Amino acid sequence: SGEADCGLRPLFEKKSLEDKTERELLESYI
Amino acid sequence: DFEEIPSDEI
Amino acid sequence: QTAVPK
Amino acid sequence: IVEGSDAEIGMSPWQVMLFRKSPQELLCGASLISDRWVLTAAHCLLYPPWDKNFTENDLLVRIGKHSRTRYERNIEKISMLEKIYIHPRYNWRENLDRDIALMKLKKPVAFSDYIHPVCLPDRETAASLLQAGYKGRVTGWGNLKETKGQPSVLQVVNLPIVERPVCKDSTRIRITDNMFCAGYKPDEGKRGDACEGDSGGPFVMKSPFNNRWYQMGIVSWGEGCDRDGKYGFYTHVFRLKKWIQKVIDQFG
Repeated sequence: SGEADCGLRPLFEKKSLEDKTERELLESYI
Repeated sequence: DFEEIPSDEI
Repeated sequence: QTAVPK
Repeated sequence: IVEGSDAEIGMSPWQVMLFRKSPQELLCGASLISDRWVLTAAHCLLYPPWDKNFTENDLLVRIGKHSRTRYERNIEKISMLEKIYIHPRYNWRENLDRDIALMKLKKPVAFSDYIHPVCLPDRETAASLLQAGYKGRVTGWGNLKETKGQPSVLQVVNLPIVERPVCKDSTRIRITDNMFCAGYKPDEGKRGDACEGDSGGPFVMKSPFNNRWYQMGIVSWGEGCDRDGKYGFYTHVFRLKKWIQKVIDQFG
């Protein structure tokens, strides 16, 4: 049942807040 | 090193 | 050789 | 983690500490994949060369942690293990091929701001994201150096996936399709690696398609920590997902 909400962090994605280095990841994706 | 874990919390 | 686990 | 930084609060809510009861010891990282299931490296539980053969009662899993050593009252949750499942073709004799294990928890852990499961990739996610140059993120409470050598709090480092021939050419060990390697090259300038105690922890990637975090790897092995011209080797989670799915489907 926890599949639906997997990988969405309460303190980040759920609140639309970004952690300080996730952009580094995004920028590497092409 | 590691702080004790209380018995009731396991 | 053999792999060394972390 | 070598050359990483302190995690933010709630940055890695799927991070699990595998904790030895006696002596009190960090054994390995692990990850929360549902309310009852934890993912780790096989060699965290079974490694005959070092007389490692941990039964269920030898360990605790501590979920929601940030501090390495403190008992994080009202934050962390501590679960006993119901059952350990090691991949039956886990190759401890040679190169740690299929270095993966599941742990079923005695009771479901309640989710919180600090405790939340990571996704497992499907084929499409794997094909999209597992590419040379694409960065993932490794977290853990392992040592800060090969050899303060140990962290106060959870560490994080972002590392690029490395081209398969470069991985092979960095080592004498026979690499398999069930592994990938990650880390910077000497000429890239930036540094970082997993180290002793980070084993079994997750290598994660944030899908740019659906904004979800996926666990693509498990910290498996390397030659030293953060050595120039060496790379960290990770269990390829998607390649072993059929086994993951079969264990959960029949025992969950």
